[PDB]
Amino acid sequence: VQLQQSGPELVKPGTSVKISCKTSGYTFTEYTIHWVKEAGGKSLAWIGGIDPNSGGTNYSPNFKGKATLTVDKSSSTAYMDLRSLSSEDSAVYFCARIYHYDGYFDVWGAGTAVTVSSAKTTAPSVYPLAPVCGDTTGSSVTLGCLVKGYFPEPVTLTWNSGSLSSGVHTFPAVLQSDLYTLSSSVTVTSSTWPSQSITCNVAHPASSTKVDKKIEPR
Amino acid sequence: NIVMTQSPKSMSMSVGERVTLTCKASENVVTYVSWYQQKPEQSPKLLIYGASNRYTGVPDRFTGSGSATDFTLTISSVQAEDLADYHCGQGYSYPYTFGGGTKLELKRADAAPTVSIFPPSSEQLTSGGASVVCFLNNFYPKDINVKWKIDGSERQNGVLNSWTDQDSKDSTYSMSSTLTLTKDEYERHNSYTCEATHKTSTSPIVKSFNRN
Repeated sequence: VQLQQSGPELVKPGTSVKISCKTSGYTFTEYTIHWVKEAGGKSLAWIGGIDPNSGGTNYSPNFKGKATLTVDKSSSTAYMDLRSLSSEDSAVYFCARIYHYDGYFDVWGAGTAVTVSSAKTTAPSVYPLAPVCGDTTGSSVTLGCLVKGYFPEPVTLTWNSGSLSSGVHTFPAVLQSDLYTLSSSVTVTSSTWPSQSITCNVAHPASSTKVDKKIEPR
Repeated sequence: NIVMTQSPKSMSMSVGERVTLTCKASENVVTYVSWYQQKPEQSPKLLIYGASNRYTGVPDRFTGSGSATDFTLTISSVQAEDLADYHCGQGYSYPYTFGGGTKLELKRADAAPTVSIFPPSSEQLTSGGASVVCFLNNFYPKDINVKWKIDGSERQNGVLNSWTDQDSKDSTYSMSSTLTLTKDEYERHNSYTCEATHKTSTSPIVKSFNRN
């Protein structure tokens, strides 16, 4: 059983956005599909559910007239339209299946991040952070990658294409003056680097950016 | 609107300790209460349904109990990987509702930050900017403060800090601090220093470099 949610959205205040939840691995008409909001640094808030077989809906009173749930039976897909959007609506939206009439959410989608903002999409600059110049004498070495001046979220960082994952710390993006900055550190043994190659790989899908910066010694 | 009141708001428990979470319904919801675990950057996942039924794949250490208005989740011996936000919900009657969540932190022995400092990349300098970055890695507790110094004088403006989520294996935190200057500012001064103040030392844990 999979609930596959559509990708992240940047939308301007006052507009609407329609997000999807494509289901598979079961008979779509046999279970109600629900939607749940989670703003950053908050609890879960139920929006509503729809029975795809009957079309019957139930809404939270706080989302009456803000959310509209539909289905497309032919593509086993559920949709939620959110209207008259404001920054209060900036959140991750999960779809989730209720197990029959037993009132528990057994399968969840990965969520869809909706950002509501007037700010303009901007590509990041990606900078390799090699250690301070000169002889290092420690058993380990730490490298970094700085991803500065982008909008909206998200970006994805790895290091060598995800094959280097232990010893990595990727710091949550911080927003300042309509632009995000994010950084990542990676710590390896000193016999690994610079003798073996290490790249930062950054993608920012919103601006069609895909950059690889190899970390070179100063 | 059935209100689910969840306690505590947050807690900090050592590996091996018994953890208790409660959820109080404002009216009778019989047994239609579930608990969800939400690790950082993930969706909620079902742990307990029907008040007391462990879902498939859920380890034995999680048990739910309760009925009518009182519900409890217990982790008999908490493990490092159990850090998460935990959520209760009722699906007795519409509208369906959730408690306010419990942020479970792992308590561990104090660990000092290991600090690394990074001068601006030649790439960024070519572009007219200059960011100096300091990583403060793998410390506990989370409380930490950073001070930037340029040629011995404190610099407060242009600093952006960010903390990771607690690590699921070693239960530490890490923090990034970035001082952003103009290129002209950066090429003017020589010594750049970040100073971390943390519980593990009565003196600042420092790192610096000379541009020249």
